[PDB]
Amino acid sequence: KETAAAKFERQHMDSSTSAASSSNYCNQMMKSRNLTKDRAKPVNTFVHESLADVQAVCSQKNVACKNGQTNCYQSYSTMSITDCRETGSSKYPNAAYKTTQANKHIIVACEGNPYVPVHFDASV
Repeated sequence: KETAAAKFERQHMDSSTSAASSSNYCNQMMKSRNLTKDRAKPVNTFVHESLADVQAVCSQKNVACKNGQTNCYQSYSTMSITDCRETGSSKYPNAAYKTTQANKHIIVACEGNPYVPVHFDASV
């Protein structure tokens, strides 16, 4: 089965591009990352930074997670991200996603050894 670190890379990492190219980016990526198979994941965020830069956030600002967990870290600088959200009219399997590109700090929960990101908590 998939490890938590590998699942985080598959669902959130997109270092091949510097930002969402078009409004079809989310439809494209949600499908090729396997996030619309048993159902469509309604919300997902992609980070357009190198994997080393995203793993480095686990040694940056330690903050509380949205669920009260204390293993979340906020990046010191902003990062290029793309928010993919299902529209009120998306019907599985024909999942329609709105793509919103932005520059913000990311907040991730880190775990294990090596200490790496395993959950995307939010962005600010």
